[PDB]
Amino acid sequence: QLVLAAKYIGAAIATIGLTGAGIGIAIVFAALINGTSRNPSLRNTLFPFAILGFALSEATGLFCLMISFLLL
Amino acid sequence: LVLAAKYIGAAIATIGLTGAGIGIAIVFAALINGTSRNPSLRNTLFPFAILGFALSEATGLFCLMISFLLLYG
Amino acid sequence: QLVLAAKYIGAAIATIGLTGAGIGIAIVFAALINGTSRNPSLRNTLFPFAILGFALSEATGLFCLMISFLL
Amino acid sequence: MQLVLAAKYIGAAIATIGLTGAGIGIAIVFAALINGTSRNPSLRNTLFPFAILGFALSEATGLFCLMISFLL
Amino acid sequence: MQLVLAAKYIGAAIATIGLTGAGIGIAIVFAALINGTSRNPSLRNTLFPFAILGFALSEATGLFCLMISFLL
Amino acid sequence: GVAFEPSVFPSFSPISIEESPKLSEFELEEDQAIPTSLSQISLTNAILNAMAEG
Amino acid sequence: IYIIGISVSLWIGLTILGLFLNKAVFFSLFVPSGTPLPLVPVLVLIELLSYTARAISLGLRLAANTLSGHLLMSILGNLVKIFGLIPLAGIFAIVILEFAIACIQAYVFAILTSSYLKDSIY
Amino acid sequence: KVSLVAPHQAIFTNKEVSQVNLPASSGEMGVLANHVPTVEELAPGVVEVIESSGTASKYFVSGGFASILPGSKLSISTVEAHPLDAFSSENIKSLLAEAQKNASSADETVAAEAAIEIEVLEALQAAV
Amino acid sequence: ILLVTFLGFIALISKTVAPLYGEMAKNRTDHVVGLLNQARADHVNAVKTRI
Repeated sequence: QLVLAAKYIGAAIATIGLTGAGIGIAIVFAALINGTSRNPSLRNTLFPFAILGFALSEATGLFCLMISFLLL
Repeated sequence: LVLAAKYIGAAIATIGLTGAGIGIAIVFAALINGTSRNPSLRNTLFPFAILGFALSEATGLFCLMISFLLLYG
Repeated sequence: QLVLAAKYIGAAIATIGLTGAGIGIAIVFAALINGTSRNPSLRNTLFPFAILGFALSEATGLFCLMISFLL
Repeated sequence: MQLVLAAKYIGAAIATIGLTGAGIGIAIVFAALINGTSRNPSLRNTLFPFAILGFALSEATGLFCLMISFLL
Repeated sequence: MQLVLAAKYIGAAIATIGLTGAGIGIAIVFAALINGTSRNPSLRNTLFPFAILGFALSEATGLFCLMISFLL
Repeated sequence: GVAFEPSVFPSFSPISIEESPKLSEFELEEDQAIPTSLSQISLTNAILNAMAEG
Repeated sequence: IYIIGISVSLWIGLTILGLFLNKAVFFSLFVPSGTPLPLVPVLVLIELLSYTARAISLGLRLAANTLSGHLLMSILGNLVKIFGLIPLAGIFAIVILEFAIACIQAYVFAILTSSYLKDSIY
Repeated sequence: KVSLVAPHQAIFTNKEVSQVNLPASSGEMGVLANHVPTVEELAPGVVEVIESSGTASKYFVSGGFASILPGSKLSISTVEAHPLDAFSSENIKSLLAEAQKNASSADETVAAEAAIEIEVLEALQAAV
Repeated sequence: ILLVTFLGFIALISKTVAPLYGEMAKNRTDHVVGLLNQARADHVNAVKTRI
């Protein structure tokens, strides 16, 4: 009754954190695409910071999704 | 009423993930654009990115502890 | 059971203020990292304003977290 | 009074959502002052009076929202 | 009354969400005045008169929204 | 105003004007030609000064 | 430590408001700046009102720092029940940030009192 | 303190100025006292340097580079610097009509040079 | 956390001991170099005045 109905709401409001993880991959890609045309950060250099920075920003979406799947 | 409120405590508290997710991309955008201006590569800008990311990620770790404590304790 | 149910939700809705404190710590560090490469704000100078400016933005998240953990 | 006690705990949670404007307001004035002090000119005057007075005005919204939350 | 007392606490908490616009408004005018004064030479005049008059207009939204919260 | 001496003046190219130490201290637009335009303008300015002094 | 921090911070906030009122008895000259309208009297959220908000930052920082350090009891039961070496690195970073926060909080309190002393003599 | 020196004569030379509303590459900017170091290029506009009071000289500059040093020194280095009274209104209309007819009528650099000359002649005629 | 705090503070105290001794060369040890330079300049001025 009360415990069964609260399980569906535990995964709905917890999915609101996808706006930060979704826009984080685009903010790091916008600075890397505009900065690569300034010559000549291509191989490594700027590619290492963009690959490592995208994994740290994507950790918020994976951690928030674990609490939604555990209650649904 | 006590068991139904515990499940909603771990969902509404996850709204703070937008600040922690966008904070890691805001610090990485300024470091990637500043490194291409010659020549903040070794240390300098690279060392401040590791220490600067810990301050922005502290809000996400502290907010996640209050949501996980309501479902286990 | 009405008083115990409102105590669990008091610490969840109050955690929405972490978006301003989380993005505020990165906004002050983004301007200091881009300005240090213009020569030559390194030792002190810009280091004192970044350390003191980060404490003012972190005061909003520290005061809001005390009211949620007091339930 | 079960209805009066339930509304007291909810009053301190929804009122704490205003910390996003006060937290980001102190960082917006510090970001523009740090990027302007590196060139023309110093940082002990001129912009020093505006940063101290500007931070106190933006922090007034956080004190008013926290007073109504602790009194309910 | 139980229903009248429960709506009074929720009205003061929902009205406090408007502090994000008033808090960020005082910082937006202070960020442009700190960076604009470094380009010479509007410091004690010109830009000083618009910063005092502009901050009073943005602060009117916070005072009007806080009056309905304390009266409910 | 009686004697002279043979001097020399160097001219930087487009690849050496943008690779300076404090070249990013001024507000230069990265979209338009700023490195190639300032390098080619120094050759015509130095040629006029050398021809007038010569 | 929590009750002693709020009581000691309240005495320091009242001394800042009393010192500014005593020095204004021989100079006064208001405290705000002139403009083209007359709505500076309603915005009295500073000076006297700013002392209560500045003194509350010391008590709020002590409650948030104590709540982070007291959270090790809930994490110790899960690590003694992935590898448990992740809790040692996170506790060391939180202890270093809590100890360094005392120097930033003390410098912010001294910077707020310096603006009140310079404005009272001008 | 201005150093508006051209490639034939010196206008400001010594530091004895205050304001300088010279047209740069972006917009109609104006140097005040100790401005920031902005070494941007100059376009063909009106370089009116306000000397203390209202003693501004409308110098019709044809473009150059307005270099701003860090020690409150504005070196507006342009190619030409003529006053507003040194341009007759009768001869100014003949140059704008010939540049408009020659534009978009040939090839090579004939159409490119005529398009840039029509924009500089229209801005100088409206500021007379 | 008590054993991890003692091990971390021991490494930070070792690096701070070399930093405190190095920073004192521009204040504590610099006073001996400044007094020796002032005494050498005063001895040359006293020998020139006596000559």
